[PDB]
Amino acid sequence: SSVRDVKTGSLPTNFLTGVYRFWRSQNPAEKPHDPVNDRLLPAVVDASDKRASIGTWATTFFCTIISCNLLGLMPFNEAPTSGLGFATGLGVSVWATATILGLSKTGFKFPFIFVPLETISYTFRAVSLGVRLWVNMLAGHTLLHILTGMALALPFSLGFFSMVPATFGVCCLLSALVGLEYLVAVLQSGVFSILSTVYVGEFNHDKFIGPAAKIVK
Amino acid sequence: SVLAASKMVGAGCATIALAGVGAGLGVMFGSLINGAARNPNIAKQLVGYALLGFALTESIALFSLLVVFLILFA
Amino acid sequence: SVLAASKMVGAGCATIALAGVGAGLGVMFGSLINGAARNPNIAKQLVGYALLGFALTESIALFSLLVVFLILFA
Amino acid sequence: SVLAASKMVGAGCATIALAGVGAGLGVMFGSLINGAARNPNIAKQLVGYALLGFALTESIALFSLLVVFLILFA
Amino acid sequence: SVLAASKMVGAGCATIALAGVGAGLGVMFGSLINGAARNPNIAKQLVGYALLGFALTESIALFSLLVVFLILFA
Amino acid sequence: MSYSAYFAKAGFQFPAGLSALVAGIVALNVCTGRPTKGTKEISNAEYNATPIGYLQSPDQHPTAFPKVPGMKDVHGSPHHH
Amino acid sequence: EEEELWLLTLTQQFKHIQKHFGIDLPHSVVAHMDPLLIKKIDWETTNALEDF
Amino acid sequence: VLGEVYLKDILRTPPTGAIPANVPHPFQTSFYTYATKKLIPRHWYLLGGFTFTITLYGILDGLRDSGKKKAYDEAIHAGKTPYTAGGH
Amino acid sequence: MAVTSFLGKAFEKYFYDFSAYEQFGLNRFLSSKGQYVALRHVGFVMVGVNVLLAANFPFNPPFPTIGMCPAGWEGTWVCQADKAKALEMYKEWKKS
Amino acid sequence: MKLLPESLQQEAATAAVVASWVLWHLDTQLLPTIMREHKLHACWAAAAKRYNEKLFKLNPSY
Amino acid sequence: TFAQRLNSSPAFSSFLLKREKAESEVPPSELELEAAQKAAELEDPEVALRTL
Amino acid sequence: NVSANFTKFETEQLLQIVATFDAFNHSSVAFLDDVADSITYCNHYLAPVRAGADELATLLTYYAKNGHERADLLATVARGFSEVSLGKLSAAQRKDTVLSALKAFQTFGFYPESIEAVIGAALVSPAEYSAEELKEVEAVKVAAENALGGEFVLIQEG
Amino acid sequence: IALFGALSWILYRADGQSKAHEWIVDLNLNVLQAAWLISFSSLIPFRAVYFAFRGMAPATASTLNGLKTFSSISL
Ligand SMILES: [Zn+2]
Repeated sequence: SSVRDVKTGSLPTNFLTGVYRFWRSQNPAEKPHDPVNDRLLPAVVDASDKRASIGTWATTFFCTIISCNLLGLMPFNEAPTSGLGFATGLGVSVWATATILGLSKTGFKFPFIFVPLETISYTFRAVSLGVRLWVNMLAGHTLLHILTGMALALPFSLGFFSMVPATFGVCCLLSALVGLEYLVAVLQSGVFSILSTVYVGEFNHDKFIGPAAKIVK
Repeated sequence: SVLAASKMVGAGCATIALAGVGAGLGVMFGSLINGAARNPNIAKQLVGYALLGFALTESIALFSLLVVFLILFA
Repeated sequence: SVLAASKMVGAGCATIALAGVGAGLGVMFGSLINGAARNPNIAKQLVGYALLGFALTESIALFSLLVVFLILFA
Repeated sequence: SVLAASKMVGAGCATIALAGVGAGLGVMFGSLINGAARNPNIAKQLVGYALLGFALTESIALFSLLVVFLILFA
Repeated sequence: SVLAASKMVGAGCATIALAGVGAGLGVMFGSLINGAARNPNIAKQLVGYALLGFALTESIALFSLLVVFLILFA
Repeated sequence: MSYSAYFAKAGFQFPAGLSALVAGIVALNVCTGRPTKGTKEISNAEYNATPIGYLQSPDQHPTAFPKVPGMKDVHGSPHHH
Repeated sequence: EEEELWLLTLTQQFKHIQKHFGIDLPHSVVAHMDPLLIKKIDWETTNALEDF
Repeated sequence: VLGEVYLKDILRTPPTGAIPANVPHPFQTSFYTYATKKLIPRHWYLLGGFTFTITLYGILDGLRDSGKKKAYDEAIHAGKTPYTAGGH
Repeated sequence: MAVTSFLGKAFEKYFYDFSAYEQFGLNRFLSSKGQYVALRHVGFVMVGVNVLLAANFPFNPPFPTIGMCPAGWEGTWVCQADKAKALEMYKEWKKS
Repeated sequence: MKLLPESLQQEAATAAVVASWVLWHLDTQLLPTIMREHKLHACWAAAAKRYNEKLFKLNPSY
Repeated sequence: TFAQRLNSSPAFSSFLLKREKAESEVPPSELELEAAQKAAELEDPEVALRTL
Repeated sequence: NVSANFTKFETEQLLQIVATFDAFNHSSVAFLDDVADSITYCNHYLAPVRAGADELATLLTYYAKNGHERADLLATVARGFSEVSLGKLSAAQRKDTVLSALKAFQTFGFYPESIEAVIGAALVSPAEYSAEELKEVEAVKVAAENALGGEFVLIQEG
Repeated sequence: IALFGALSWILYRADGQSKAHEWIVDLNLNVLQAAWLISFSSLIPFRAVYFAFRGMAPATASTLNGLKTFSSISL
């Protein structure tokens, strides 16, 4: 019942402010025809009410996927996103959120060969958004497994501290691939949330109510 | 068995298609660099277009990968 | 059986064609970036053209994928 | 056995796809050189874009490599 | 044996991928020449970018070569 | 003078609803509705008739640092089907 | 000295905020000094207008 | 003159005796207020999407279990053991 | 000695003031500090791989070996591609 | 290699529970704090001119 | 100054920023420094009374 | 209690309180001043937008029947009247809301821009109104035309 | 509770990693990840990162500009 006290200007607050304002800037509000004043203010507030919370949703998915992606790069830990059902459940949930928003715009029930083709490529967003995250989190990890297996195979057979140039090269390649995994982790969380914004923002368009009567001049 | 053996062969021939997918993706990112160097005042917008194209072209990649799973575990 | 085994091999050789489809799609999206950088005042229109071409080129992709299903489950 | 033998064949046909991945990566780095020579005052930024594209295109590479491990040890 | 024989076949099909790697590397070095001829006052910097891209594209080459060793001696 | 000592007074604190997140993940892990990853529900007559070593099966007891890959800690039941 | 308390309270409060904001100012001191501004910002957050 | 009573709850100076407790937001006070005022009317699309994925993955788990049951019954009817032997 | 305060101050003076790049005089051999960070990274990886292999070296590798063998084992459990064969040979080796 | 989980629905529900907790903690704990700290600065920056002009008009000291 | 107040903030008492200084990122301008000096001269209220 | 703690009350609560204080006649000068101060200065300026036009009309006729005139509260509560807020009302409810709001605005002589949303809500559907009510709506329209310095136009879809 | 649960989790995860099939592979993956944690401690310019994060939020990117003295002078 007692909330904690927060310091203004904290680094998590600043980072999260920048992240939220980045994801909010993905789907900006449309500039109305009229000059925005107290006459147009309830129409602007209503237009914000019709818009989905894509800033909050994209910030949620970005934080929850960059955390699970950077979990795989911590020692003794694995990424939850490297599991299939987790990452693909996030992707199918984003596609279902965009679909449910678009169905709520059109009246809650679902709409020659063009209709099957575009429906297949739309339904493939459900697979694609989660699977492109899951196999990317499986990517550097399974390559890392096999490569550190051979990196173990060299000094297990040539001696513990002998032939250091060959194992030096293989460990340099291993270090470069864990750094690439860091880049791919941050970048896959970013790509997921960029795509969530462009998928949900397809159905984020409602018409401005505006003034139905004015006093001109 | 002949079936699981041909499943491995068909999986390799299935994931052949990632070559042209990666080639088109590299062409698109090179044109992203060229467009950002030609006119950087819209470069952020261009990056958005690039990522848009990236996701769409990687759909083809997952299409090929789907076929690999349909050969490997289906 | 020899039939289902060759079905897996023919499915992999069938989805080979997604390589050139993804390569052409990457070329088209790179030219989208180049056209948006050359003249951004019609860039939204160019994006529409790109998506038009995207859908049409992905028709070829689904053509290849149709053949995969015609080998796998037909 | 026929199974492990076809695993080797499918692994080689699987890692065929690194050709087009390396070709697109070389195209992207050549366009990095062209963009840095055209306008060097943003060249550091262009290098960042290049590395961004590099990581994304190498995702396709690891995709193909994943399939190799799925044929070799799975 | 059938296993070591298919190991040789899979090793050859594995090192097929050096073709596209060398093609992208040649494209990148040709664009290095074009960028050095267009603006030589940053040419040394461009050479550094080229070598950067070279190492990164080579990584794909060693990826393919890794698979060859995983077929030949693993 | 600053508010630095006032913020140094407050210790480490978890996020505000972390107990709900832990109690959601744990409740998803323990309310599976199915046996526990290599076990099987048996009759009570079998469970009381069976000794402790025959109930254990060697795949669910792998060796901590196995000198050969596949070493198991228990040998399971000597009775084989 | 007819309205000196209001003007000097405005000066004192904004001077303390500007001295400490973004460095070490607690949110409790902010909500104590200006409770109505915090009430209005909380109304904005409550009514899904946080990006207004 | 303007006394304290004109700025009693409107404007306060920096505290001199003790730092007060932080004023809670209504969402921090109550989960019911957050649920009825923001979580349902703004995030019911996400909630329905998570519901759809949990339902669909339960359907896929049912399909996987029915396939395992069909293979188990086909192994039992053919006089084969349904699984192969363990390593130990 | 408070258990965590002394640990914090000792780790602070190890983290900041202690530098093996300066105390061992590695500016003579190495161009940069960042080159030292890269070499120390790969050296930490190599030292970790070697001590994890030295902590238990007589074991049969789960990772696939490149046709090779450790020292003089040659045909023992350590150089057996068949793992069931390696387990049963490990029991005879352990008999001694 | 592990590909398929023991339960797809349990893992998807784990993803839903984690993302719903992150959504609640963002909307309830992080965004009110962020909006207080942001909107104090934003309201003062947006109101500096009008506030100083109105206070300059109301001030009888000059 | 602003960098001096940042140096006394809790975030520069954190472990990764114990040896860093806020003046190293953005140095204080001389108007800021002479204003800090002039404000230090005026923290005595009697001196401010006599000066004014 | 409302006069002692007027800064703590919300517009969402004060509209419900003022509706009860309007239902039976009960008012003070200090109560009206504190409710007006609380809605205008102690609450968010977009709180009448989230209110519903019937509650704002009830508060307007409360201040009109008591004769207490606050131009700042009039601007704040006038901001809540809209095509959105009147569109949320049913037609029989919108008739009473529009008539009472126009009567309060004509009593005070205050004609903001947002009165275009109220008068328009009468003139888009003039069939439900009587001839007397249409006459009083036309009188408010002429007065608001003179105060805002222009002519009232009905705007179609475009 | 945090550090006891973190050490509990690390010991539980290391025990599960050792019982795995390619256990030594996992135990050297831990070394590979701890190496990059150590290199992040060396390479990252933490003061520049702090001041770059201060520029992401508009509340800390600028000085709070509000009430001026000349408007609020009392005499
Ligand atoms: Zn692992």
